[PDB]
Amino acid sequence: KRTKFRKQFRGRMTGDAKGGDYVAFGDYGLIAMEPAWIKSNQIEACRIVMSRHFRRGGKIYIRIFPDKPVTKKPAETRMGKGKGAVEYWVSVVKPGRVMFEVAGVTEEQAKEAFRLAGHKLPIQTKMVKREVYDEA
Amino acid sequence: GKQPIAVPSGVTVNAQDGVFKVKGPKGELTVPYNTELTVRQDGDQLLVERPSDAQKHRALHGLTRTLVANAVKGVSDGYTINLELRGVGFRAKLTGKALEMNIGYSHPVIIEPPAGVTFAVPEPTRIDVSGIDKQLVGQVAANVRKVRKPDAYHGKGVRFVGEQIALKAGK
Amino acid sequence: MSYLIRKAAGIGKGSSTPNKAKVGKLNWDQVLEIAKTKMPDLNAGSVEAAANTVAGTARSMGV
Amino acid sequence: MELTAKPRTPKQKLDESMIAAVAYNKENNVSFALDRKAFDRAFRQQSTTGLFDITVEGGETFPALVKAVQMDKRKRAPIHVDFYMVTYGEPVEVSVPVHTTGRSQGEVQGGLVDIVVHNLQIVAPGPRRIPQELVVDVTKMNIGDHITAGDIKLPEGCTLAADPELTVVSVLPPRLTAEE
RNA sequence: GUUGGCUUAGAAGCAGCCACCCUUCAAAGAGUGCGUAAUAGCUCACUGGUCGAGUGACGAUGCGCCGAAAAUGAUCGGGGCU
RNA sequence: AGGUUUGGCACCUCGAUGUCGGCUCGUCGCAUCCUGGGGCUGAAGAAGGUCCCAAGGGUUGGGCUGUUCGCCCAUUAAAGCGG
Ligand SMILES: [Mg+2]
Ligand SMILES: [Mg+2]
Ligand SMILES: [Mg+2]
Ligand SMILES: [Mg+2]
Ligand SMILES: [Mg+2]
Ligand SMILES: [Mg+2]
Ligand SMILES: [Mg+2]
Ligand SMILES: [Mg+2]
Ligand SMILES: [Mg+2]
Ligand SMILES: [Mg+2]
Ligand SMILES: [Mg+2]
Ligand SMILES: [Mg+2]
Ligand SMILES: [Mg+2]
Ligand SMILES: [Mg+2]
Ligand SMILES: [Mg+2]
Ligand SMILES: [Mg+2]
Ligand SMILES: [Mg+2]
Repeated sequence: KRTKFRKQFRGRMTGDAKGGDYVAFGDYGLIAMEPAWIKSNQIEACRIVMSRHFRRGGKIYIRIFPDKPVTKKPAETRMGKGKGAVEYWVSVVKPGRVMFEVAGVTEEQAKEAFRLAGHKLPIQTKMVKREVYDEA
Repeated sequence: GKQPIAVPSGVTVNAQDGVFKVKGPKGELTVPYNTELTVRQDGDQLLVERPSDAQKHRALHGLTRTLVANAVKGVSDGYTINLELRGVGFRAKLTGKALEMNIGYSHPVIIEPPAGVTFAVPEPTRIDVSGIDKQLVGQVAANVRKVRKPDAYHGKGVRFVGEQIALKAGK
Repeated sequence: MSYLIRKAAGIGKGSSTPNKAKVGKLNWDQVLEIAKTKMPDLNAGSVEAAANTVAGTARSMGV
Repeated sequence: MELTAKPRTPKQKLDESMIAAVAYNKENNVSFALDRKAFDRAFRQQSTTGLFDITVEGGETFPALVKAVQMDKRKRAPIHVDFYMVTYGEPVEVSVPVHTTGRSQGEVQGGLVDIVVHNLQIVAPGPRRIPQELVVDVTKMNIGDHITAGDIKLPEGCTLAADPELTVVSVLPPRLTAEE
């Protein structure tokens, strides 16, 4: 979620997913197909959603995380400066990036627990399995 | 689908164009069938081939045979359905060929049967629909069924023979 | 069954969470005394097919 | 398993299912075009855990082990597939998955067996006999137990690639909470 | 075994948190849905029979379907187009 | 989604496009207040709830306030929402 001290501001641009893998930290994982921002909530609700459908088990891994601060109209117009320091925090994700990963649950077990968290997400997604093994 | 058609010795079918007719002991019944489809008598028992394996085809294959099959059992044994009245003091009579029904309705409801169909009420609460055409007989007994549809609570109304009905039991 | 087990084994309730907090176990003696009324009951071949039969349950009960 | 044509021409590839690749022993390397269909039907059976034979058009059979594979993001299918060679009994260290056989009595205790790391690099000797898997018995460990890399069985003198004390399998405790 | 143990006014496959072994067997989950205040009551999982040739499950893609309510009279420019 | 709110923006209009509310006169949309046809119900009947189809017609008089609104009185099948 919202983090400790920073640079405090940003603009915006979009490429393709750089540091997201295919797999990591578990059997099954979740992958975003569309460039977008994810907020402090969303993924926070996604954790809660997924975990609710589990035993509550601590087997869930979230590779994503909010860094980028966003802003908003104090009330209205253009009068004055750029403003809105805390409105919300976002985490940019690009396609192919892996978002969440789970541990030790079965096939349908994590299929449905990803599906529940599929909603609450501004983008379409697909879960996965491991073939490419890369650790270095 | 099922290809074979069992054909009794008293029925005649002439397949030409879009006109396929059967004549037998119960009278003539003529039901139009598809031209693009191939239907003709092979030996004694009837055979309806289909032109292709295409999706829109084979859809009228499973249709056509039973339609002819219905025409076969239509001009042979005919068709009948049994209707049952349930609920307090429900009853049916007969005036001419017409069914006189009285059920829980201020002004009694009656039905004039279309030709080829005939009503039978051998018992006061037992109604039988008799006829050749398997289509019309359906909507005939579905009309009789209209008058009172059995309620979700006491199941009062017109039903089919021994058909079983679930009950809500509100109070 | 365990009404004939808990009492004779000296247990008040049983295993609430048998995998985590353990209750206890017992001697092999409990197989015989429950096997007298279970001859016509338990479906088995004749003679000794009922030996390992009567109690497998204490092992699955958590006691 | 097999390939015929292997040109420098790029657009002859995706007209059929084929992956742009290479192979090298350091004595030489060369153009590659490999059928994708039977490849991921093959690699699936093998990975880095073992080598398979290659037959190029022109009657040349050189046995090789899969090394690194560059995957396309936004899709499943791979775009690259690097290959390496075999010189017995020296050849390069091989990544070995941790398969965790038997049910621990600590998973029965309300915990979960979790493998911190898989595909251990190790090495040696024969790349005929390569350790296509790694068997690790977990029945001994229960809760809080961290099995390290010095406890892992590797026959025929295969030296550990990483630190001996590095944690591979650790069973994680049951979910706990106290304060409101 | 059987209403597996815990808990509840009781909860016996099915409020529910823990677990999910054994016996018989051509074979039947301490069990999927319906049901009761609780077991009963009805099908599935699986076995055997009867009948014929395929049939069932995940994803990829082309083109479509629903999702698709705003104010004077409508329409792709129109006629009209499979 | 809509384009009725407060806004953003500054595009036509400062050699002038008269601003709130009422009264008069209408007409239109349907995201339907009533009435008409339906499905579900924790629908026995009666009386309702929710969703669906439906814009033909209809939708009261008063007290306080410039008010629109809103609150109250007495009613009603109903005392619709906007343009
Ligand atoms: Mg840009
Ligand atoms: Mg990197
Ligand atoms: Mg129950
Ligand atoms: Mg409750
Ligand atoms: Mg369970
Ligand atoms: Mg039963
Ligand atoms: Mg049966
Ligand atoms: Mg405006
Ligand atoms: Mg400007
Ligand atoms: Mg002027
Ligand atoms: Mg003027
Ligand atoms: Mg409407
Ligand atoms: Mg109504
Ligand atoms: Mg329903
Ligand atoms: Mg009513
Ligand atoms: Mg509504
Ligand atoms: Mg108006």
